[PDB]
Amino acid sequence: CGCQFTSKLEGMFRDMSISNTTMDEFRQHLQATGVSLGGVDLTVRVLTTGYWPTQSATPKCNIPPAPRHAFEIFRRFYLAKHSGRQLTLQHHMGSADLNATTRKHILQVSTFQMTILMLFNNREKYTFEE
Amino acid sequence: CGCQFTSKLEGMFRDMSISNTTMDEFRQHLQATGVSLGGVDLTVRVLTTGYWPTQSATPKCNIPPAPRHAFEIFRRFYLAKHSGRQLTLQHHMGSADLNATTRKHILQVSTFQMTILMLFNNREKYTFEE
Amino acid sequence: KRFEVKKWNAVALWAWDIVVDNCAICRNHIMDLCIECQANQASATSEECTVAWGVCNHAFHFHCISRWLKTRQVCPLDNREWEFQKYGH
Amino acid sequence: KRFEVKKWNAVALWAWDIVVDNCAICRNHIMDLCIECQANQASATSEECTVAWGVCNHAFHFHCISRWLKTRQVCPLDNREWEFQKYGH
Ligand SMILES: [Zn+2]
Ligand SMILES: [Zn+2]
Ligand SMILES: [Zn+2]
Ligand SMILES: [Zn+2]
Ligand SMILES: [Zn+2]
Ligand SMILES: [Zn+2]
Repeated sequence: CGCQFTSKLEGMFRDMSISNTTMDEFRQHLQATGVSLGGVDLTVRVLTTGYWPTQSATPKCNIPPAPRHAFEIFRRFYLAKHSGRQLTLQHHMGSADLNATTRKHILQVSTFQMTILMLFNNREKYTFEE
Repeated sequence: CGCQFTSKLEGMFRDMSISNTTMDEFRQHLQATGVSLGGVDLTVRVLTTGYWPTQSATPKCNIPPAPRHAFEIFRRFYLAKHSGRQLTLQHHMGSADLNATTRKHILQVSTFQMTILMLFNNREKYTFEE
Repeated sequence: KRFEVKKWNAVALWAWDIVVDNCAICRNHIMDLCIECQANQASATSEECTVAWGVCNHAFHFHCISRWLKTRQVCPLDNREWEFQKYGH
Repeated sequence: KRFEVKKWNAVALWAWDIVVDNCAICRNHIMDLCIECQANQASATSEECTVAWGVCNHAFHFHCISRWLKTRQVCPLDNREWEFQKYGH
């Protein structure tokens, strides 16, 4: 096609490798601090809105204690640099590994079932209204 | 005298104005965060050891609850967006405004009487042993 | 507990000095149209007067940066030459 | 309470990659002398083998930094000319 969209392509790939370096950087920062216990193994990727469109609406539903504390730590870190501008509140992206427990089988939740499962952990026997 | 110590002089003055800009930057970052009632009014400055020598020993005395929370917030902020900077704990520098309470007269403590007055607030009737 | 989270992999988006609620070129709002279009309508041509997104995550009214490219061409909020990648919001 | 703190004005000092406990030029320790001195004494001329402090807030042994300055003065860690501003510790 030529160098006209392949430029945005390099944009995306660069975002990717740079967020991988940012993941190693944040690992050392969590070893130096890591106040929020909820923020454990974190693969936070710092991408630019100038390349990645908003999925549907960028939601801000109840965050789950572990990923809540995790999101608070990530937002505090991201605002320590850009005063005010913190981690964008979104739930329509990513994944997780839910360690369940006869053996300990670890499940997987793609940032959608974390809140419902956390509310179940807090109190079972819920419904759509809850 | 000539340009030989006046260089370190510019060093110090630059430290000063730059720490004033850093104070405005931290005001922004504590407006995004600063959830604890420990960061009501904070005036943290940032200097370099390459220009400002140690006073006597850079001690490690117990800090007071609200100054404890303020120093914790400042250290968490500094141990993040800064270029490998290590927030140091020192009591032999600075001041404070102790709001006492017939009127509400605000006192002043130069980072030396904060711990003793905080221990008095926690429990009065102390002595040298306490 | 019965379910405990071990790993997480959020992706955190970031915005520069877009100042969601004001344009740095004309100073009006993230909406409320611009200085050239004034009122929301006032011949806005089916609301084509939209927001422009740069590679440096800086957001202005399309119109206000477009006209800034007839005089300068280096984004007033840093120094980067500035591109025309994402649009709308 | 009877006394409540309203304002505070701490001054927070900072250290770069001085790594208090190791020198980045010879890798020995913040003390324990250097590779050119080995033993604490071993003719250290009344312990003149001290720590050098740069403007970049980096700290390596005097002998070690002398050899680095003799060649290229760009600081083994970052990229600063390195000045003999502060000394000792
Ligand atoms: Zn505008
Ligand atoms: Zn317009
Ligand atoms: Zn820009
Ligand atoms: Zn050495
Ligand atoms: Zn030596
Ligand atoms: Zn250096």
